Amino acid sequence: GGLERFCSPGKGRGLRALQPFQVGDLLFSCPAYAYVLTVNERGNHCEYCFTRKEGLSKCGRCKQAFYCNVECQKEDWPMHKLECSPMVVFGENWNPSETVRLTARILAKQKIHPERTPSEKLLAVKEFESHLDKLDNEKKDLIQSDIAALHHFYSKHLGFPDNDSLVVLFAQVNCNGFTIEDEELSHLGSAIFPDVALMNHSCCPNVIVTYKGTLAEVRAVQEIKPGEEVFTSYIDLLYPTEDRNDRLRDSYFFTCECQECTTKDKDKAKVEIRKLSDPPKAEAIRDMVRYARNVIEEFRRAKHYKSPSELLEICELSQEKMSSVFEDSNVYMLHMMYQAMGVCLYMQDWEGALQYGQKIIKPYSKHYPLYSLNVASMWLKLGRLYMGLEHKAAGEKALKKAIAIMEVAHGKDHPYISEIKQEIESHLEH
Ligand SMILES: Nc1ncnc2c1ncn2[C@@H]1O[C@H](CSCC[C@H](N)C(=O)O)[C@@H](O)[C@H]1O
Ligand SMILES: [Zn+2]
Ligand SMILES: [Zn+2]
Ligand SMILES: [Zn+2]
Repeated sequence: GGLERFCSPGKGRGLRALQPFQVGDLLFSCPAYAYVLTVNERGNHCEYCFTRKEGLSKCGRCKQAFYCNVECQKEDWPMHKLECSPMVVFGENWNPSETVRLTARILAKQKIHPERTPSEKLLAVKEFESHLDKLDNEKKDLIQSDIAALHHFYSKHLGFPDNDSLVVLFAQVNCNGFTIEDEELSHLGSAIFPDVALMNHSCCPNVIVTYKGTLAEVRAVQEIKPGEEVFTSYIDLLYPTEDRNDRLRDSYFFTCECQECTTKDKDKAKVEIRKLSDPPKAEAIRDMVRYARNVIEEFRRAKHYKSPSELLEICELSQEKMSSVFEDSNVYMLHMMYQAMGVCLYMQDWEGALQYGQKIIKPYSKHYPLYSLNVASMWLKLGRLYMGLEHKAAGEKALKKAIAIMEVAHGKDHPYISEIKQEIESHLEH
């Protein structure tokens, strides 16, 4: 559109604006080059168009793929053929990672479509940065076993290029891949959007990437002047600059140097220390931060095998131990609270979930930017929890605060905004 590919010094390739864009303006949308629905969302969402419905039909062989109707099934078949039969043959042992699943889809799409797609207008998949020189042995070994898994499960319908070519491609996916989220930032699947991948990172982004099914769309969250580069955020903005740049060095191989990262303006309020008699020493804070970043990692591993009680305990005991130094507005406090809310939501313990939600909504607003999907998503969860617990007045308020951010982020007309407005109306009469 009114945009340009250029060389951003120290940032590689980037997107710059040829015209002014106001807050909420659509920069462009980009269709998905390749995409997959997560194993867990099978049945809830159409495998093809990513539409959440309760009346889906399944395949007459695998029974593991679900579609709106015949039309969605035929259109998805070239991609689904890759698994339908292997899911029957390997049955119990069918466990390729979502990266493998996605990479398969890319390789299939390259074979049936060697020419530049309408998804690669400025950046091509084959032009993706790979950072092969910066990868340690661990990552190279992960990639290697990804290749074997792909050979294992996908040999019956795909023809593989040489090993060294797949190494490049897998590195490209880990560096340019997108995850698709729904309203409540729930993980729907993985996808490639080559044109959106062109945008660089700021922890002060001027755009937001949103989704309308399998279509990605990019809207301005700040006034963009002609000549300015267009930035999204690759990461969750809640965390301190060090926690942020730790993730950026490890997954994308750079240190961010935007205004936020250079001045650390919001770092103090994020790691809020309890103001009290005998102010905790720099050593006791350094210890608790390490404990926090540590227990977060512990929890991430635990939530894949531990029971809800065990996970609730982790959240409770860590909250307790951190309480001695950290306020409730502290980011590491919010995290464990947010996790505990996840486990309450799993256990149909709606009242519990709501309490955690109330205790984390305000600090969220202070820590995130004004237009932030995390905030809107939290508002939405609160709105539906309130609304289901007979709190219609607080529910509507929370739902309207969601719409306020989403109108700018998703666009006034987004099917998500229709749903929310419809959830509001379902409780009133006029
Ligand atoms: N704020 C930033 N500072 C430096 N490099 C960045 C950056 N944001 C993104 N990058 C670089 O861009 C990659 C993400 S893909 C973005 C397109 C990329 N600039 C390209 O030339 O193809 C990252 O791996 C990183 O190397
Ligand atoms: Zn469909
Ligand atoms: Zn099938
Ligand atoms: Zn930054």
